Amino acid sequence: GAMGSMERASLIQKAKLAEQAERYEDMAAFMKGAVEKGEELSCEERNLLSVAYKNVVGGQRAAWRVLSSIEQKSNEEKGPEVREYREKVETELQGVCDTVLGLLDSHLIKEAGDAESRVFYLKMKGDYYRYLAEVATGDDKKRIIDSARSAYQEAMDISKKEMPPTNPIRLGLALNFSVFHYEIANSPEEAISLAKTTFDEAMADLHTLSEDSYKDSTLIMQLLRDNLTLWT
Amino acid sequence: GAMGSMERASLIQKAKLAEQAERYEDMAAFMKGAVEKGEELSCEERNLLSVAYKNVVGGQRAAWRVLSSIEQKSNEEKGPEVREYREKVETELQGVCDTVLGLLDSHLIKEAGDAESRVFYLKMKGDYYRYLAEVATGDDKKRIIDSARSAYQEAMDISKKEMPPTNPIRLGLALNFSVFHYEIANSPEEAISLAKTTFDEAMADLHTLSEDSYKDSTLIMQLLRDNLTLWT
Amino acid sequence: RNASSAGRLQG
Amino acid sequence: MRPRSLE
Amino acid sequence: MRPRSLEV
Repeated sequence: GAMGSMERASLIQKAKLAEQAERYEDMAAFMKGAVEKGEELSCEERNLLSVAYKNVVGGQRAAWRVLSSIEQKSNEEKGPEVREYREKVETELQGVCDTVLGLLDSHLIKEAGDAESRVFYLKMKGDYYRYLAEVATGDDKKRIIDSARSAYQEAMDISKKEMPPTNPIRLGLALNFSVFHYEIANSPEEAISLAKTTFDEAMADLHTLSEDSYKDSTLIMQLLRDNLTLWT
Repeated sequence: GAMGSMERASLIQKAKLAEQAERYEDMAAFMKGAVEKGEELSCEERNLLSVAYKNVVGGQRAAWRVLSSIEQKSNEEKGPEVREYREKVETELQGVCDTVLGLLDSHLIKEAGDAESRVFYLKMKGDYYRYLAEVATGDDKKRIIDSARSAYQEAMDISKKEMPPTNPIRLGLALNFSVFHYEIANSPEEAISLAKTTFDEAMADLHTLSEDSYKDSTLIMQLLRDNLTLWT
Repeated sequence: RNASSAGRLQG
Repeated sequence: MRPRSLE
Repeated sequence: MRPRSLEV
């Protein structure tokens, strides 16, 4: 690959410079090159990978939503331009999701390693299928929804067995799986029930956490609570 | 090019869609395809072109400043990675400026057209040579500085002969030429003198302007005044 | 819209 | 400072 | 602070 001649340590250093420069496409390319060295990622490295691609895909999802809205407001009756441009953005978004899903399958998702790492990557797999599901139609969408559910469910099973209710990876997975239920799977009752259980069981354990831990967990609990506010 | 099979009007529509989606690289590529149809740009279309490329190079210049700043700290008493990544961002920035300068030289700068159009494109030629000068060194920098000065001076000569001292395109040109003198050409005296003269000749004529014209002129006069605060 | 996780969950 | 309990 | 060019 394009990063094949660069030292792993140098790719991680350049990913952090890219993040400081808000150059997220560069950050993602450096992190992909580091993953392709075939060594495990540290906790910090996983977060760099996640930040890089979340920012790339985030800009494409926001663009697709702007163009989709303009497209739907002009479908009350025109010209092909809004549809053509929305299709172009959609194909780019799909390209990024396919890149991430390929890295997860080829390099990162293993039977071994700590629960936190396994949950982190299966959650990412569910997230990137969820993004494909947002733009998919027909048979393809049904296949993608099944893939998303299967990755999220596998991560939920591990997180419930191996991590405490306030673990931020466990919380973030439950938040995202609840959004999957609500917005993709059209199961609002499952979305609400999951969010409420996650929030309540975390609330019971807060007194046990250190300063840094308390911050990380309550940030995610506030998002759970905001969705419950919106949904109920 | 890549946009050769698209209708000009479709390219302008898609540039406006890209702008709404904050996809400035796409916006620029669509406006480059429109320019390459070989028709004059309207006032609105000139501004789409300018907004697109200024957003693209603005991101690159911001990243270049972040990395150049980090490079200079580590060098004040740690590996080649900061310099290498700064050089990569530099080459990308140079590519964008060469693209804009090629479009100006090949398609947009003409003997014909109104004063406003001729000044607009020559000021843009100065601005993109100035962005090249910000990252250049040695003999290359000296050639670029001469190129920027020549473009800004031709624009200044047209604007003195063909536009009133309150004309916003004339004021914008003088503002950017003053920055060129101060930041690039190591001529702070010429910068300060040009900002004072520009401000004072506009001030004498403000009483003649409509309320819309007054708004447009005094917005740029406030920038000249902010620069004189910083420089005196 | 619905809130989902940040790119960084810890640190 | 914790999030508010559910209603 | 940095000097201001035309916002464009």
